[PDB]
Amino acid sequence: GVFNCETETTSVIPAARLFKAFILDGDNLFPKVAPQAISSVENIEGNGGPGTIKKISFPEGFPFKYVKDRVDEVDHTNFKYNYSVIEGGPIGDTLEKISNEIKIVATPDGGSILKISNKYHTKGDHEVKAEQVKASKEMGETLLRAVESYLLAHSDAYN
Amino acid sequence: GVFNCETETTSVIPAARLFKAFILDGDNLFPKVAPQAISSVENIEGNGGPGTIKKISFPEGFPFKYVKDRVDEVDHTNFKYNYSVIEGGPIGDTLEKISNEIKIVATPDGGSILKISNKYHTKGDHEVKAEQVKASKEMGETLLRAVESYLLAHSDAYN
Repeated sequence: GVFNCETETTSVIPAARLFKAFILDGDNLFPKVAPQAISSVENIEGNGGPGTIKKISFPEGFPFKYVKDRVDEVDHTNFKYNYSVIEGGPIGDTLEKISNEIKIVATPDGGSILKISNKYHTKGDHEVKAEQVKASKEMGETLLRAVESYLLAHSDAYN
Repeated sequence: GVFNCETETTSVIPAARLFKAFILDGDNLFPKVAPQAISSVENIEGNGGPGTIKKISFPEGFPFKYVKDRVDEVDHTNFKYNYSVIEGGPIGDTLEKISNEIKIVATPDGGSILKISNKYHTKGDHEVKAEQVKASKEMGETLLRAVESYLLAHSDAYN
């Protein structure tokens, strides 16, 4: 089966700056601002460009040890990041892939919204494990607020 | 905000027949085959086509007493049914409307798949209540299963 979840999350950070921090410098910023949630991010294969395989490791005690993501597209004009979750994390049993899109959209007040899509490919009639979707929502919200807080404390970062 | 959920549900019933029974005659069938889920369905306006407002009443002890749904489109050839939840049920507090799109498609084995999209309009930063998503999905499954069982017991119905 295929299950698709599209969400919107508000940020007080301007879209261009948040895109630079959260997407373009995520590999460096995530372990820095949320070290208790992200142990490391490393390139397994490639540069950061389309096709690149990246391994994200999590601290001991978390439900998963690591995940491997494949970078699919990075659109700097439209602040859009497409990637696939292809190994580790929730991949296994009846889940083969998660195809993700993150689009950071400016709002009239000068902040932004993260428009996020998660497309799950499950085996046949099986449904997405609801508590993985929930945990995924929580991990992403934690990273976002940690990035926000860092940016608000460091006005010179990602100008 | 806007939240969108897209699911796929397998049915053993051929697409044309499932559309006839589950969509086109649901008002009649649901209270008869699933009285534990649906108490009644009544047209407040129209007779089932676009613009029709229907009141769906639930059994005693359900979280909600009723919902009002507006029929948006009904495609008899492509087996599409679009409708919106506009009053009662989860509508209130931070949720204004749920816009639903159902598409029934044939599968090679002679059965069908229901492709279902639910778009929630929430107030500002507020999230869609996860328990409403579970409840909506569980309701759909229950009704589909009741209609399936009825159709398999009555081979002359909607054929």
